[PDB]
Amino acid sequence: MRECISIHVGQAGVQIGNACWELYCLEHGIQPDGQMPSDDSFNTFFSETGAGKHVPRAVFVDLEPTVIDEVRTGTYRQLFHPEQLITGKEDAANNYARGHYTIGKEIIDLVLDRIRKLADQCTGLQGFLVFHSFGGGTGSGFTSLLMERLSVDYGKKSKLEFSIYPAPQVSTAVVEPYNSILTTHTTLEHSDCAFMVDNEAIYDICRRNLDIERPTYTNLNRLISQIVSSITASLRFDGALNVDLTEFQTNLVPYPRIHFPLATYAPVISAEKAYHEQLSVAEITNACFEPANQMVKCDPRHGKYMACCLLYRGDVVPKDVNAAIATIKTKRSIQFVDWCPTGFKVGINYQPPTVVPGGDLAKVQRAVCMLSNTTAIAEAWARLDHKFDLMYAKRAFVHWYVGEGMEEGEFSEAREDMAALEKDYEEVGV
Amino acid sequence: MRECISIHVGQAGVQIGNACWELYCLEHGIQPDGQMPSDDSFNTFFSETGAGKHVPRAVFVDLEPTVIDEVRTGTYRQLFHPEQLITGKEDAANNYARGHYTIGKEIIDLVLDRIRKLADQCTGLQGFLVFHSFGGGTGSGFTSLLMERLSVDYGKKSKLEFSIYPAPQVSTAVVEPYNSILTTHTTLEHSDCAFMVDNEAIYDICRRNLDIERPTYTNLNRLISQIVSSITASLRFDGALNVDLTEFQTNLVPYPRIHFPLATYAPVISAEKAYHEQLSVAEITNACFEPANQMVKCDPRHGKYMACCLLYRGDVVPKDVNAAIATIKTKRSIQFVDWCPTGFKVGINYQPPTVVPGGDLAKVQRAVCMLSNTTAIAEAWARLDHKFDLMYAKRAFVHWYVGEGMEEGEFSEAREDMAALEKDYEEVGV
Amino acid sequence: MREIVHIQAGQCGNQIGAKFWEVISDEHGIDPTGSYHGDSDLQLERINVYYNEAAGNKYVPRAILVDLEPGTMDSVRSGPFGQIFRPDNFVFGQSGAGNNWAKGHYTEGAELVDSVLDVVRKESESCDCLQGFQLTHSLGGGTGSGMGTLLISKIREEYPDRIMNTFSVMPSPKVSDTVVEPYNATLSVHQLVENTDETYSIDNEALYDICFRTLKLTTPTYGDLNHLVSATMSGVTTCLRFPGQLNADLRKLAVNMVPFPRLHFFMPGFAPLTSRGSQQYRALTVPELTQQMFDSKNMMAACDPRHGRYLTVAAIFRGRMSMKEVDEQMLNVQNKNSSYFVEWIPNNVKTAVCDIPPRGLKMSATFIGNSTAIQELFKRISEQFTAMFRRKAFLHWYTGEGMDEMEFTEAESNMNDLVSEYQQYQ
Amino acid sequence: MREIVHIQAGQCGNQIGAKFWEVISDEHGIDPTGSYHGDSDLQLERINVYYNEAAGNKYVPRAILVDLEPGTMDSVRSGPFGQIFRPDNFVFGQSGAGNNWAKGHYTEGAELVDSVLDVVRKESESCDCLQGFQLTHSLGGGTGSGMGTLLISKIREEYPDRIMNTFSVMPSPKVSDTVVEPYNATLSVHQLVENTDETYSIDNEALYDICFRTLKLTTPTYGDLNHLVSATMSGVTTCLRFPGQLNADLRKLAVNMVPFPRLHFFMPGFAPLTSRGSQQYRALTVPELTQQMFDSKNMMAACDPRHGRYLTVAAIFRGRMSMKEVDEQMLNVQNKNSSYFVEWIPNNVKTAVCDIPPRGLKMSATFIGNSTAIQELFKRISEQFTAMFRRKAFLHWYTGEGMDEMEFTEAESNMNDLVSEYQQYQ
Ligand SMILES: CC(=O)O[C@H]1C(=O)[C@@]2(C)[C@H]([C@H](OC(=O)c3ccccc3)[C@]3(O)C[C@H](OC(=O)[C@H](O)[C@@H](NC(=O)c4ccccc4)c4ccccc4)C(C)=C1C3(C)C)[C@]1(OC(C)=O)CO[C@@H]1C[C@@H]2O
Ligand SMILES: CC(=O)O[C@H]1C(=O)[C@@]2(C)[C@H]([C@H](OC(=O)c3ccccc3)[C@]3(O)C[C@H](OC(=O)[C@H](O)[C@@H](NC(=O)c4ccccc4)c4ccccc4)C(C)=C1C3(C)C)[C@]1(OC(C)=O)CO[C@@H]1C[C@@H]2O
Ligand SMILES: Nc1nc2c(ncn2[C@@H]2O[C@H](COP(=O)(O)OP(=O)(O)OP(=O)(O)O)[C@@H](O)[C@H]2O)c(=O)[nH]1
Ligand SMILES: Nc1nc2c(ncn2[C@@H]2O[C@H](COP(=O)(O)OP(=O)(O)OP(=O)(O)O)[C@@H](O)[C@H]2O)c(=O)[nH]1
Ligand SMILES: Nc1nc2c(ncn2[C@@H]2O[C@H](COP(=O)(O)OP(=O)(O)O)[C@@H](O)[C@H]2O)c(=O)[nH]1
Ligand SMILES: Nc1nc2c(ncn2[C@@H]2O[C@H](COP(=O)(O)OP(=O)(O)O)[C@@H](O)[C@H]2O)c(=O)[nH]1
Ligand SMILES: [Mg+2]
Ligand SMILES: [Mg+2]
Repeated sequence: MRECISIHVGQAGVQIGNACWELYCLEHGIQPDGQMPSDDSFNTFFSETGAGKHVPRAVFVDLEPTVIDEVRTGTYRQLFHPEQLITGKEDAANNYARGHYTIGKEIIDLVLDRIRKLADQCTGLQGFLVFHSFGGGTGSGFTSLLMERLSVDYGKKSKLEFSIYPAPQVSTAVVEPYNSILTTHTTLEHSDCAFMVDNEAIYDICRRNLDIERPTYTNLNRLISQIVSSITASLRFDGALNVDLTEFQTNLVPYPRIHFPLATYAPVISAEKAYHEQLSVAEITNACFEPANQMVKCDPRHGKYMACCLLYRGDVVPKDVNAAIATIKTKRSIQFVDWCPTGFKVGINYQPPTVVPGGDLAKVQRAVCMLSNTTAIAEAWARLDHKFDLMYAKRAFVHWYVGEGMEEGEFSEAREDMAALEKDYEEVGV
Repeated sequence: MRECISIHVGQAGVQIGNACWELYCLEHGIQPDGQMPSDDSFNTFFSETGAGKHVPRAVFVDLEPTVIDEVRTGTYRQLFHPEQLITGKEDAANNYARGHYTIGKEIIDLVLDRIRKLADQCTGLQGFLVFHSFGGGTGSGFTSLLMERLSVDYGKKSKLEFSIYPAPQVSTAVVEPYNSILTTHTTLEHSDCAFMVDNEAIYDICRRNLDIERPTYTNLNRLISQIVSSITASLRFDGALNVDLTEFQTNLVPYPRIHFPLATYAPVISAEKAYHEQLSVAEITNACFEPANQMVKCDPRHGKYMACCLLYRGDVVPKDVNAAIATIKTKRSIQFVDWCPTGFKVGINYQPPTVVPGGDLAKVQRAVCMLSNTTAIAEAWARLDHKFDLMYAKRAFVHWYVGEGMEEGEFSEAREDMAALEKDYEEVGV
Repeated sequence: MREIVHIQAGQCGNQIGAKFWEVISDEHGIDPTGSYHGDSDLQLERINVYYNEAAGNKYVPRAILVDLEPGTMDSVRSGPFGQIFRPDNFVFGQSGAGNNWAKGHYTEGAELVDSVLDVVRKESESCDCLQGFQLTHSLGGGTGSGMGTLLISKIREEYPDRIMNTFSVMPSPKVSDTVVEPYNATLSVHQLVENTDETYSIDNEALYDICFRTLKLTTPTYGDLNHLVSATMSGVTTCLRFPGQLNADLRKLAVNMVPFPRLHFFMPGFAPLTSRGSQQYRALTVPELTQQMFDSKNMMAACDPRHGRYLTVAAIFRGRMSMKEVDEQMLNVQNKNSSYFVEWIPNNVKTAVCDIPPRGLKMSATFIGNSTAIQELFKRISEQFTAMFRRKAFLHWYTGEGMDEMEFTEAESNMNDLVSEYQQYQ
Repeated sequence: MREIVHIQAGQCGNQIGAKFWEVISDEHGIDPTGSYHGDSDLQLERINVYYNEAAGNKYVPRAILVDLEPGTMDSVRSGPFGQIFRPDNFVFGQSGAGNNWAKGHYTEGAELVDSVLDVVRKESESCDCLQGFQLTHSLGGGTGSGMGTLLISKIREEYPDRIMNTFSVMPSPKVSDTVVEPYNATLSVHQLVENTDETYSIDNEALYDICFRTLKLTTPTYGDLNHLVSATMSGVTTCLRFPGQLNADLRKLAVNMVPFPRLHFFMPGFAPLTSRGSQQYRALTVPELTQQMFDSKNMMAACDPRHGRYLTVAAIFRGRMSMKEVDEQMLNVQNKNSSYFVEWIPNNVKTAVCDIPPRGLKMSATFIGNSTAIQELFKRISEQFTAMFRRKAFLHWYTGEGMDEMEFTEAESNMNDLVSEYQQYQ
């Protein structure tokens, strides 16, 4: 009961997955061979076979072999079922249309057959946890092919989606704006709560809080997994105020399309800093309202908040939480909408945050993940549609998308649908 | 494969041949009896029989016995096949018409039968190397009878031709201008690249560079063979830039009739001088653009260059060659045509120049043969047609040519066709 | 799994190719006998990208070797790695190309291409999933320029959706060994602009400038130039042979690199490069790897990128390095040099990062630049062609092979059309 | 192989001939018996040019000996080399020519020529390839002048394409032994100008001038004059008997030497020549060999070449020598003496170079000059003829043999026509 099917797509989604499953195995005490030495706390994330082997409720999908062949060879080769690590032959080439129309069109009915064989083991499936890059060809095009199928096949089930989204300055591709804009139909129509994350924001959090001068991606993926462990903690553990995955959405989402919250986590801190400050509930609650800790490069003070889910975990008590959010309501720099006088959903879970033993991040008695619907996020969209406009005015790479079976008009129809989302997040702030 | 049939005509061609075959035997390590003590490097010039005897791909033709009976008696009597040393009974008397119409008319079908029996042993025949005097009766008249037959019998095959041509002052005959002018149809219509050489120019090169005050012909023929060994070296040996015998012509010849290049070789030097200078690639490259080293008495500065083939051999490296020809392009005294901005074909072969052990010429690590299409050579023609005009205005020896079956009008028709060649080499310089 | 078929044409293409097979055999840990002798499983994991597996665990490279003369086959077969190649994949004539493009395309190689193409089929049918064709040649002379572009045309017609990826050594005015290179090159660029998906434009003048002003080699040979070319050939395929933090297939390069279909002529480069007497004083770190990689001195075509703007650059890094540090430096470069990148593309740099640096390096970068300055290479070739063609000089050698003055006029027309399209975006 | 048939007529022709056979037998190393006794293979390589090979390795000279008296046959047959000749080749009458050209041509030799000509056939049919006829005679007296020119006419009609080459001792005013030499010579020059291909004009006045002012002989005999003639006879055929750097057949001489058909009257010479008391102080080198060879004192006709211009000169050198040095000296001569050569021929000197110098010399040159000054020999003969003929003196001796005054008028007419053709080009 309370199962989640976790679907990891492209290189970004698979490598965040290889950090998520590194965490969940430590947090439930499962060995990297899937065995458990010595309560059903693992049941959300792992199916148990009669040998005493816990097999993860996850699908890994990539259109090329390289990243999943590394999962099939590294320390987790014995964790996963061998046919739910799914590879094609041909890379999607950072082209949405290869992911959606031409290459991913061959693998999709093998992917959905594995998701069906997972869902048929779930006794009370709670939702999908979908992990991807907005800038990738597999990330945008295959996730958008998959979600369209899952939204007719599992129409009632909540689809939570964790997206690495293009930055203000940092970028890895020229066509990252095209793939991201083409994805905006997926998140609007075939998703229920979409967590945008930014590489440049997490790099700055790493520089300021973790004292690490030059991080890899493995440093980011240990922060993106710490957030999903904190979202799902109420599904897995005992708490004072456990939050259901639909209870979460009923407080986060004010209007059907207004489901793009920010997320942040506290305390992100180096183990050397964590001795010299006390890290009380009020300190870590106030840390979530700093621009310095937002994992998208936009300023929350240029918006209004609509709703917050303060998802506390570890040694946290409801007194201290009420006393903390009363100070957040006292501060005039943190502005809410006139129509949400309640503001805060609170969850409080008794399980401390798990340290990954190779990690940059301290042992702490308390953490909070704050997931936060705010008008400010529209600036991250108003950044990227201005990158799209400069290139599409020249038609600057469009022949590679048209050459792989896409209609040219889908670029106009995607920039149009993004302007209607960027309108809605401005329209509710009044 | 890569065979050449070498045809030596009259006294000059046979005696240059007796220096060429002296050289090729040393260079490939073949004894004067045709045996080889201890790679197919010899294959261009020698057929190999099952006894381990290497027999040269050559025909020697003379209308009188004296010079070839000396080849049949000297140290090379055992080298050649006895029926490819071909003699008539009767001298051509320095009369073109005896060579072409009256005496050589009897030997021609025996000469072509030997050339056929050589060509039928060639697996991939590259061309003909034809050696002769322009001033001789056999040299002009028999070569022009032979070439007319070879140009219908072997029409595709390249016919390279090495001509001893009459000098400004030095001469051995009164009728040398008549025989040379009558030959100009042969070189224009039935030849593909014609290397004019001059006895008076090589005598001056011998006086200045070799320190030999009074040379014989054996001193000249060891320089004329050193040039053909350098032309053919890329056919016989490994190199950094090997030049094919048609690759050579595609760079030398800008227009079908414009195939009369100069040639020069460096370092021509005495063994006593060669210790006191270093003879670098740049020194020997610059030596080829001195009027002092041209083997026809004409001044290259009174012309424009069209194309050069710098055929380097021995210890030469492509760096040093590029650095050398950049200085030749820097010098304004060396003038090229406006329509050849590339100027230089380069060949670089790994085999050092072979010293003939009785020779006047030094051991050197490096040589270059520069073969060079230039407008200047038209002065060597404008010298000799002025010698023809003085005699033909009086009809000064014409009764000996008319008496042996020639049409009188062929003298007018040959002086006419020479004026059309001397027009073409002036016409392209603009 | 993403097999490449490699093809070598003429002397230059077989020489940069026969050095390339020594470089990637060192990477994959393959002995000159074809046996594996490497350290690591990662060397073996993608050995199929370039080699067929054979009996006794011998690995045979998927090279086709093409020439119109036997002498370069004889020089390769006898060479440092010559025994590694399949005897059937040496396809050759007897009489050469004469440095004539029309001998390559219409006569001597038109006879031979039926014997080449049916070997390219045996290799491509042995592939599990072919990604593309990797052709090494020169644009001067006749074999690489005229037979290699005949062969590109035949393979393009037969495999229209696979990547056609060519490494193309091409003429320059101050380092030329041949009279008719402007003709041969102009007739060849007319085939590359239509058929290839990528063409990597390489120059002996720029390869000598790296040897003299960076490596400080006193006497650089063609063997030293072939080593600079083959380092970048090994560089661009790295992400389909080794694991990485950002993987980029040759197609993931093309989609990012080629804004408009015909603008696919790239200027490659490599880092680190040092003299052997100064490797002791450098720090190999990504900022220093970057400052060399974007230096006008480091790039392997004579076009100074300060005479144009980049459309796209791709920096394919190799080694253990930070993604923040790589993303920082590729930002700092195009903001501090913003006058040298086109402002209608909002990020001009693609990045890729492989976990496995070249044997004996801690880090490497292979650079690919698409720049409007590449017009200066096609402009100078066209200006040399024009002087020879305005007086029909040397054209009996081409028209004697059945070619027309109309084909020369149409090739130089298409050359100026390619120049005009790069100049348009400058 | 290029056989010569040699013919001797009258006392002078048999005396210069019988000395010539002693000279060429010394060269070819043949004993007075007819047996070979020489040093060298080169002596035996071309023995066929002048001899028939016969049983016991005896070599019989291809000479026909003709006279109208027995007494010169008796003097030759008994002489130093007399036993070498074939007994059948001595063809002779009994009653002499009386110093009468008409006895030679119409009576005494007209009887005998049927017995001569049928021996010239046996020798010419025994040849492998005949190149020509080499006839020795005198133009004074009756046998050589009148029978020898009858025989030239008969051999010319029978062998029209072979070289007819004559050595012709001929009259002069200050050294004459006979009253009617002007008549005999004028009747004989009329046959030489039409029939011969070359005629070498020799004079006893010039042969005595060489003996007195060069050789410093106190009492020169006809045996000493015959030795000077026969050195130049051996000289001009050298290149068909021995190897050389430049070979010249008698036909290769004629084609270069004879500009207009009838201008074939040559003035021979020889070098070195010294007194036996001064050979110790000379250097024989080519420049000194040249400065003597072109000296007006060295030539064997009384005509000073400073009274005309050369049409052609041929210098047939023998010995080991430089071609630069020979070509230098034959240039320097005709540029420093340019007023003595015709300026409508741009090079007046033919050269030839044999590798084998005469026995006991290190070098030799035989000189042949075709000069407009030869008119002075035909002019003086015609001026002597004219004085005798204007009064019909001695003509009953010729008209008694059936001759006409019309034949005298026609001969002196043709003499002045030959003089006028040499004077025309002066
Ligand atoms: C101790 C040390 O640092 O040694 C270096 C070295 O001194 C330098 C100078 C090397 C050296 O490079 C050269 O000598 C060279 C000469 C002419 C042209 C090109 C290179 C080196 O030979 C080259 C060699 O590189 C390799 O071995 C790579 O794996 C390379 N493959 C080959 O060079 C190779 C050679 C022979 C046979 C097979 C392969 C490679 C490059 C790209 C992609 C894959 C592989 C290296 C690191 C070094 C030495 C040995 C001195 C350099 O080359 C590379 C590619 O790193 C030249 O500048 C760099 C910087 C290095 O510091
Ligand atoms: C030591 C030395 O130098 O002896 C010479 C000599 O002293 C000189 C004076 C010789 C001598 O000549 C005479 O005495 C002579 C007398 C009258 C007429 C002509 C010659 C010599 O007898 C002549 C003789 O020549 C030959 O033997 C040639 O081969 C010659 N044949 C004959 O003379 C001969 C004599 C007898 C029987 C057979 C042949 C020859 C010439 C041309 C072509 C072929 C062969 C030579 C060199 C010399 C002596 C011996 C002193 C000279 O003759 C020649 C042709 O070289 C006369 O001036 C030259 C210069 C020589 O120096
Ligand atoms: N944090 C993090 N970001 C990543 C990681 N891998 C990739 N990214 C980001 O993903 C974006 C590019 O997406 P790709 O990695 O090319 O996505 P993909 O689905 O594999 O794309 P295709 O190769 O075309 O199929 C860039 O903006 C990267 O910064 C990772 O492991 N962690
Ligand atoms: N370098 C050189 N030049 C030579 C040689 N032999 C002859 N010559 C030149 O050849 C030219 C004359 O040509 P001939 O030797 O008479 O040619 P040929 O073909 O034998 O003439 P014929 O006897 O008429 O058949 C002259 O200008 C000579 O200088 C030789 O061995 N070497
Ligand atoms: N880098 C490199 N360049 C070469 C090599 N050999 C020749 N070249 C140069 O590039 C050009 C190549 O032409 P080539 O390959 O010889 O013509 P082809 O054989 O007819 O195709 C030559 O003119 C040389 O300047 C080599 O080994 N390496
Ligand atoms: N050189 C030379 N001249 C001779 C000889 N005998 C005679 N002469 C001269 O030349 C002339 C030749 O005439 P000759 O031969 O006697 O007349 P033929 O016998 O009737 O032909 C004579 O008058 C002599 O002056 C000789 O042995 N040698
Ligand atoms: Mg991907
Ligand atoms: Mg000859």
